[PDB]
Amino acid sequence: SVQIVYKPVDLSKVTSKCGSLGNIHHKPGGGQVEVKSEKLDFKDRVQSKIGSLDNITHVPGGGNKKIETHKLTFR
Amino acid sequence: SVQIVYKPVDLSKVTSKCGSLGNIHHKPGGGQVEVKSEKLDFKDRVQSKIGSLDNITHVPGGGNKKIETHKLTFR
Amino acid sequence: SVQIVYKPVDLSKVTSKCGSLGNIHHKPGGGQVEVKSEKLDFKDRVQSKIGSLDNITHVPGGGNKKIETHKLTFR
Amino acid sequence: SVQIVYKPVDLSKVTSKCGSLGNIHHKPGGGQVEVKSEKLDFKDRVQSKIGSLDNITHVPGGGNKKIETHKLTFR
Amino acid sequence: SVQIVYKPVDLSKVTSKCGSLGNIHHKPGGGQVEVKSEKLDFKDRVQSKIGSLDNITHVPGGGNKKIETHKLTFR
Amino acid sequence: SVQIVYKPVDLSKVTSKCGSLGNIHHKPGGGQVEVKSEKLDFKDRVQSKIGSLDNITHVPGGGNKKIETHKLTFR
Amino acid sequence: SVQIVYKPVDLSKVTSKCGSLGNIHHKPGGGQVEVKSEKLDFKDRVQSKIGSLDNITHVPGGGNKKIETHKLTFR
Amino acid sequence: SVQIVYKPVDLSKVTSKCGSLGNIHHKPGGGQVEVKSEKLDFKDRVQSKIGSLDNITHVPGGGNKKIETHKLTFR
Amino acid sequence: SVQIVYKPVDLSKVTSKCGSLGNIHHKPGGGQVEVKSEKLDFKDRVQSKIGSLDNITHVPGGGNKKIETHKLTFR
Amino acid sequence: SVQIVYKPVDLSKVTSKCGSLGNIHHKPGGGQVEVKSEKLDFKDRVQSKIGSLDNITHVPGGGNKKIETHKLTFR
Repeated sequence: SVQIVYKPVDLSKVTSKCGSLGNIHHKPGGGQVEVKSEKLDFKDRVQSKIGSLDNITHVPGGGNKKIETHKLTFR
Repeated sequence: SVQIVYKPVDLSKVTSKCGSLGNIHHKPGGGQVEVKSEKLDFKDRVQSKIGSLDNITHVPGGGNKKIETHKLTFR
Repeated sequence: SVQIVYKPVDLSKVTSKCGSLGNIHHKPGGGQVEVKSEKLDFKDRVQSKIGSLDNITHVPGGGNKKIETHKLTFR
Repeated sequence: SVQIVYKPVDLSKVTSKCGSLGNIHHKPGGGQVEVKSEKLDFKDRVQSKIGSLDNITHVPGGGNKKIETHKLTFR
Repeated sequence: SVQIVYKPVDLSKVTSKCGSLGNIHHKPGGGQVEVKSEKLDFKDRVQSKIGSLDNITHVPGGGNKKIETHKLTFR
Repeated sequence: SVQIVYKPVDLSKVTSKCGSLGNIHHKPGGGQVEVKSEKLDFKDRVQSKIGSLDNITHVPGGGNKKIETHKLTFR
Repeated sequence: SVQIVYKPVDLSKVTSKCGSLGNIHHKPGGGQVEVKSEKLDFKDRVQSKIGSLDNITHVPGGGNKKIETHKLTFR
Repeated sequence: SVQIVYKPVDLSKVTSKCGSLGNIHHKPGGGQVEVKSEKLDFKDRVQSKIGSLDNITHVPGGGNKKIETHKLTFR
Repeated sequence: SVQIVYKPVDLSKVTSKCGSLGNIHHKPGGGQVEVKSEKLDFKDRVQSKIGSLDNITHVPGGGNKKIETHKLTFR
Repeated sequence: SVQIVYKPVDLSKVTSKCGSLGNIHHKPGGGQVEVKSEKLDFKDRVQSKIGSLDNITHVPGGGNKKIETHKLTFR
C-alpha cells in the first residue's frame, strides 16, 4: 500500500516601495516594415506576429510576479 | 509499502526600495525591416515574430520575480 | 519498505536599495535589416525571431529574481 | 529497507546598496544586417534569432539572482 | 538497510555597496553583417544567433549571483 | 564719341529624349530631430531652414535649364 | 573715339538620349540629429540649414544646363 | 582711337547616349549626429549646413553642363 | 591707334556612349559624429559644412562638362 | 600702332565608348568622428568641411572634361 503525504507550506513576503517614479518620456520616431510572401500554412498551438511596430510603455507603480505550481502524478 | 513525506517550508523576504527613479528618456529613431520569402509551414508549439520594430519601455517601480515549482512523480 | 522524508527549509532575505536612479538616456539611431529566403518548415517547441529591431529600455527600480525547484521522482 | 532523510536548511542574506546611479547614456548609431538563405528546417526545442539589431538598456536599481534546485531521484 | 542523511546548512552574507556609479557613456558607431548560406537543418536543444548587432548596456546598481544545487541519486 | 554695339546672336538646341523612365520607388524610414536655442536675430536677406525632415521625389520627364545674363555698365 | 563691337555668335547642340532608365530603388533607414546653441546673429545674405534629414530622389529623364554670362564694363 | 572687335564663334556638339541605366539600389542605414555650440555670428555671404544627414540619389538620364563667360573690361 | 581682333573659333565634339550601366548597389552602414565648439565668426564668402553624414549616389547616364572663359582687359 | 590678332582655331574630338559597366557594389561599414574646438574666425573666401562622414558613389556612364581659358591683358 502507499501512504503519500504532500503538505508544503510556503510563506513569503514580497515588497516593493518607491517615493515617486519620475517624468518618464517615451518618444520614438517610427520606421517601416515590409513583408513579402506567398503562402502560409500553420496549425496546432502556434503564435505569431507578422509585420508590426508595437511601441509599449509599461510603468507599473511597483509590482511582483509570483508563480507557483504543485503538480503530482500518481501512476 | 511506501511512506512518502513531502513537507518543505520555504520562507522568504524579498525587498526593493528606491527614493525616486528619475527622468528616464527613451527616444529611438526608427529604421526599416524587409523580409522576403515564399512559403511557411509550421506547427506544434511554435512561437515566432517575423518583421518587427517593437520599442519597449518598461519601468516597474521596483519589483520581483519569484518562481516556485513542486513536482512529483510516483511511478 | 521505504521511508522517504523531504523537508528542506530555505530561509532568505534578499534586498536592494537605492536613493535615486538618475536621468537615464537611451537614444539609438535605427538601422536596417534585410532577410531573404524561400521556405521555412518548423515544428515542436521552436521559438524564433526573424528580422527585427527591438530597442528595449528596462529600468526596474531595484529587483530580484528568485527561482526554486523541488523535483522528485520515485520509480 | 531504506531510511532516506533530506533536510537542508540554507539561510542567506544578499544585499545591494547604492546612493544614486548616475546619468547613464546609451546612444548607438545603427548599422545593417543582411541575411540570404534558401531553406530552413528545424524542430524540437530550438531557439533562434536571425537578422536583428536589438539595443538594450538594462539598469536595475540593484538586484540579485538567486537560483536553487533540489532534485532527487529514487530508483 | 540504508540510513542516508543529508542536512547541509549553508549560511552566507553577500554584500555590494557603492556611493554612486557615475556618468557611464556607451556610444557605438554601428557596422554591418552579411551572411550568405543555402540550407539549415537543426534540432534537439540548439540555440543560435545568426547575423546580429546587439548593443547592450547593463548597469545593475550592484548585484549578486548565487547559484546552488542539491542533487541526489539513489540507485 | 562713344559707339557701342551689342549684338550677340546665339542660336541653340537643347534636347532630351527618353523612351520611358521606370518604376522608381522611394520608401524612406523615419528618424528624430531635436533642436534647442534661445535667441534668433536675423536681418537683411536671411534664408533658413531649422529643424526639418523634407523627403522629396522629383522626377521630371526630362528637363533643361538655360540661363543667360546680359549686363551692361554705363559710367 | 571708342568703337566697341560685341558680336559673339555661338551655335550649339546639347543632346541626351536614353532608351529607359530602370527600376531605381531608394530605401534609407532613419537616424537621429541633435543640435544645441544659444544665440544666432545673421546679417546680409546668410543662407543656412540647421538640424535636418533631407533625403531626396532626383531622376530627371535626361537633362542639361547651359549657362552664359555676357558682362561688359563701361568706365 | 580704339577699335575692339569681339567675335568668338564657337560651334559645338555635346552628346550622351545610353541604352538603359539599370536597377540602381541605394539603401543606407542610419546614424547619429550631435552638435553643441553657443554663439553664431554670420555676415556677408555666408552659406552653411550645420547638423544634417542628407542622403540623396541623383540619376539623370544623361546630362551635360556647358558654361561660358564672356567678360570685358572698359577702363 | 589700337586695333584688337578677338576671333577664336573653336569647334568640338564631346561624346559618350554606353550600352548599359548595370546594377549598382550602394548600401552603407551608420556611424556617429560629435562636434563641440563655442563661437563662430564668419565673414565675407564663407562656405562650410559642420557635423554631417551625407551619403550620395550619383549615376548620370554619361555626361560631360565643357567650360570656357573669355576674359579681356582694357586698361 | 598696335595690331593684335587672336585667332586660335582648335578642333577636337573627345570620345568615350563602353559596352557595359558592371555590377558595382559599395558597402561601407560605420565609424566614429569626434571634434572639439572653441573659436572659429573665418574671413574672405574660406571653404571648409568639419566633422563628417561623406560616402559617395559616382558612376558616370563615361565622361569628359574640357576646360579652356583665353585671357588677355591690355595695359
